[PDB]
Amino acid sequence: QVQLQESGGGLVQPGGSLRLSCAASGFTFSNYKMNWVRQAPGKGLEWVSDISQSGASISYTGSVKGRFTISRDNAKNTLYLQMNSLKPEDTAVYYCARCPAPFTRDCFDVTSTTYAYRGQGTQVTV
Amino acid sequence: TASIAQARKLVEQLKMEANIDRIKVSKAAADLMAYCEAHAKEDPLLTPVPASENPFR
Amino acid sequence: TVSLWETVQKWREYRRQCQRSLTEDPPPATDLFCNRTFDEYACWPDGEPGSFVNVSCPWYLPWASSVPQGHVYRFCTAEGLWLQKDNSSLPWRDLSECEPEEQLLFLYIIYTVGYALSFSALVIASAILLGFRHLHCTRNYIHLNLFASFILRALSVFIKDAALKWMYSTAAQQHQWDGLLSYQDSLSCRLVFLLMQYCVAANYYWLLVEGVYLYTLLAFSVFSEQWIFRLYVSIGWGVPLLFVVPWGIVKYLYEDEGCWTRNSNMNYWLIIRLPILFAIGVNFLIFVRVICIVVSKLKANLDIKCRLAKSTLTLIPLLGTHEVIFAFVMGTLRFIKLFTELSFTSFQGLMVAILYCFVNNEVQLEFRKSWERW
Amino acid sequence: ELDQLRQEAEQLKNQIRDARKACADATLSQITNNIDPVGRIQMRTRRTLRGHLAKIYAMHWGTDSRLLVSASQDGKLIIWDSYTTNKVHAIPLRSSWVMTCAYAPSGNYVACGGLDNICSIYNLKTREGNVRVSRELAGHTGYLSCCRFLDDNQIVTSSGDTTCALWDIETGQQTTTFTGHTGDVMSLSLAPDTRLFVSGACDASAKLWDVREGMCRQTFTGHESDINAICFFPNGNAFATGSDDATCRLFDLRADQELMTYSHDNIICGITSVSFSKSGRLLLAGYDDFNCNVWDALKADRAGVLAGHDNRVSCLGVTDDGMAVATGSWDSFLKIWN
Amino acid sequence: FGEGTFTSDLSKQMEEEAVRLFIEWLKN
Amino acid sequence: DQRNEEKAQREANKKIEKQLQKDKQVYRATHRLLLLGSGIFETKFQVDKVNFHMFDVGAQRDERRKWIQCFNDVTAIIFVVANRLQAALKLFDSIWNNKWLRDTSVILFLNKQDLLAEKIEDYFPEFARYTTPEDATPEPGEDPRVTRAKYFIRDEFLRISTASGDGRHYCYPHFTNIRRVFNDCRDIIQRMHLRQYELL
Repeated sequence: QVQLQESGGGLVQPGGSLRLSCAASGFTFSNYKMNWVRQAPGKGLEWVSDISQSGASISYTGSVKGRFTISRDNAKNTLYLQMNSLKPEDTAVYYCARCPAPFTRDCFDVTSTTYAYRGQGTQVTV
Repeated sequence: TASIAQARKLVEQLKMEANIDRIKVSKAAADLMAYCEAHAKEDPLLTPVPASENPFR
Repeated sequence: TVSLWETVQKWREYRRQCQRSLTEDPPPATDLFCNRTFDEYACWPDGEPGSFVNVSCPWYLPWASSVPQGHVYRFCTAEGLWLQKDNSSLPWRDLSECEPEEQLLFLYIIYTVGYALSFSALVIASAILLGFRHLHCTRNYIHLNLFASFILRALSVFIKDAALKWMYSTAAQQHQWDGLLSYQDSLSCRLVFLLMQYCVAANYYWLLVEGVYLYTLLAFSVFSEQWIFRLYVSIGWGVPLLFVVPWGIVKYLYEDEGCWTRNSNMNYWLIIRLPILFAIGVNFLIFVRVICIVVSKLKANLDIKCRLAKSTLTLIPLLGTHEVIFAFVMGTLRFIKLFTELSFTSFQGLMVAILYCFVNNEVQLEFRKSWERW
Repeated sequence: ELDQLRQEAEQLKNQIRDARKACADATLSQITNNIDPVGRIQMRTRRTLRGHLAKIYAMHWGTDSRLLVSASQDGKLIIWDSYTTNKVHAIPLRSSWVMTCAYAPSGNYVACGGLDNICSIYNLKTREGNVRVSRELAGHTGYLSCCRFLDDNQIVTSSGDTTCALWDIETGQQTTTFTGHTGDVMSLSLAPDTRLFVSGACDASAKLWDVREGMCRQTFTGHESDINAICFFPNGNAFATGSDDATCRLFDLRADQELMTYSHDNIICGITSVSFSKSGRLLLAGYDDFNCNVWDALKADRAGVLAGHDNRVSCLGVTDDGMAVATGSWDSFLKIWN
Repeated sequence: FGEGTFTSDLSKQMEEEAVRLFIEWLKN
Repeated sequence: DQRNEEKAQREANKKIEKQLQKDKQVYRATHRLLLLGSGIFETKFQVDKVNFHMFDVGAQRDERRKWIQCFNDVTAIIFVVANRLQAALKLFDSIWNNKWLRDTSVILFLNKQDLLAEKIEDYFPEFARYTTPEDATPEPGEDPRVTRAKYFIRDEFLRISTASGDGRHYCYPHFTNIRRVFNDCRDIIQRMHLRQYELL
């Protein structure tokens, strides 16, 4: 089935680098837009970044733009998020989210109710 | 604690559906192949009926 | 501008007065008189022997104003016979005293070819709109009747003009003037020159209905599409009959002498001209208001040249607004003026079938669908 | 103990996956390899029903194979006579946003539901000579996606709140609730014996439920996107699902896994509706390309295409005698193919 | 506009030539 | 006999067709509206004798990707906006770029301008090189401190709206009112009629 497993994360001092990897399986990775979403303690799920099927149309949320970098290896079926200069406000569980349908420029994937094509998440403490 | 309750529900469902008896796929597929061969004549779409007995004529 | 009906009639009396005058005995000559000759052209009395007397132009002759005092030389022999100077024919005389084209021959080509291609390209367009059931809308039904109005206008042009040519030119060559005159007073003149008038009038009122429907869509208000395709057909086809027929009654009770193409009284042409002007005056206002809307929508999407060029161009054939444009936008009678005010109207039926069919995204895409299934 | 429970849940999924892999000795395509091809299938539009105002979400054939009900978003429930194209009933709905409709397998009732979260039962055969709301079944917290009568007094409904429910129409109460899906349950199909039913949801999973006991028997996960359509094989030992990942897949209840995938490179649109032929040899599927593809169920070949709709094909059904196929579409037309 | 004038002008220029033949034959 | 009962079956169809024509009149004369911020609430109001029927979803889960396809033949979607702002930015992105919602116009109400005046620079660290576009008119008597924020939020939504030419849809940003929906639905229908005639 559609499986999304995130790796990386942990405690880091204010600043520093922390890279997230998302291993994908159960679907053709190259046909879907991939997203990064987080849920800070005491807050709801917040969208962070996305990357298109190829890697051309890359988008970020303003709060992390210029610090985070999203990249996908369509051959290796994996998603990345290079986080640089981690602020203490960046402490959250980071979820690797897949957009519901392929060949689509549309995504509805930040819902608190169980979104099937989201991963388990990895703790990131800053 | 909310996630714990859901995890117990998921794990109990997985355990009880892992103990069922599964036949070979060769046996399962041969029965679907045999069903279609025994009902081939009674299929107006597979074998078109004469226009005399077609209600949508 | 003399009509062949009146000059032919004016001739037969002239024969009747002369032959009865020739029947009456003129003053006797010296026992020999040139026999009273009533030719088809000229009727003249007895001639005394050795009389070389010129004879004036006949009164039935049309160009009497041009030559009010002119004579044709005639010789009377001493034997009481006509002069035999001519060898080929026994009677001899000299009558020259009493005696453009290529402009039409090119114009008619373009006038009739456009209607040949408007008719050709509208039966094809009218078949597609009815052939493909996905194109059945209240808007395509206004065009469906509009195409039928252009077809009936092109047909009435062929029926009338080919008739006139066969009735007059073909008869002229084969001297069938007696049969020709039988058509002039026949009811076939009245019913063919009135069908042309109605088909023309019903064309200018289906360009109005096309314009009024388009204005109703933009400035929209309460409208039962069931009960507003009944005041569109009753105006497209019914209102033109409401003044063409009363025009036909006055043209028959009064001034029914020469076929129906006289226009002798200008007040009796206003019955079929004023209502047509109303259908051309209104479509200009709708053309102004609709363009005042197309420019409004293009001053919110903000070159306004290119987008509004294609709308204004592709709206004139639909509303037939070139009638007012040609009148004022552009010695008055010239090749350039006639060549514009004909070519664009003759090919108007083609362009309407080329702009609102054969390129329409709905209509083209329907062909692409159907070909893919093929 | 979240880590341990997740650790146990990922040791049972691998145990199930290994069990399914053990039983997969020969594929379905290897066994029906030496079978005669179905050949090219030409179906023509025999009828076109032109009453609906808005787009059509659902249709359902009568058991007599002559009458069918259709649901459209203009707020209407029209019952058709497929033979004569005559409208038998036109039922106005309280809420215009209707997403499903069912026809009772006795000709007595029709059901419908949508964004109002209510399944409304309509009595057709009453002495009053009119169609009235027999019952309103409330209790779902999400829109009604599908509904199927079990008899005149039982109906099973799937909802956009990730649950399916079994109702008692006389009392208007949920006899049983079927939970376990994580996404919106988009469709359901009843087994021929009406003892089981499968449902597909917006989590790329299909679940087999026991109607009487109220519990899930098997979970089928082969798709990659939301499952929009589901239908049992006529034998009752298999079913087919259509999903947004542009594939149709055939699952076996006894083998508890996948048998065939019905896909082609030229289809990148999702399947909205699936159905089998009477013998189960053909699988008919509607797509977002405005066309319906006919598949050889035992060969995975495209036998034919139904290509007469101008908009998205939303519903699709085959009569109980197998004589015709009716498809609905967002262009507001129902077409009957034969 | 509708060129009824051409409809008359076609009639007119023709009518005169129609009259032309009648008189010319009437001469002979 | 078959003939006698087939008359009744044709009569029953004829009565339905007469009513389905009355239903068609009211359907085309009504403007449906999806108000997006029982399982659905319906609001009935009329402006200048034009009936507007506005639908607000109620007991629905936050996963809209399925039930939002029911609102593609709606006249317009009324999108109300109060990182809450980026979440509404991503949702407007989804509606605008949807396969089925690419012909549906979006009337966009940028609400909470009264609280926006009372108090954004952290969620969008691009609201420091942005200056009030003089091409648009501010409200007199109000300092440019809040109009700079009002137009910045509008330009984020207009960046999305103008990027996609795939569909026949238009965005109508506003600042918060019943007449604005009426005026914008007037423009939507005119633009749709002007496109059937190839004038637009």
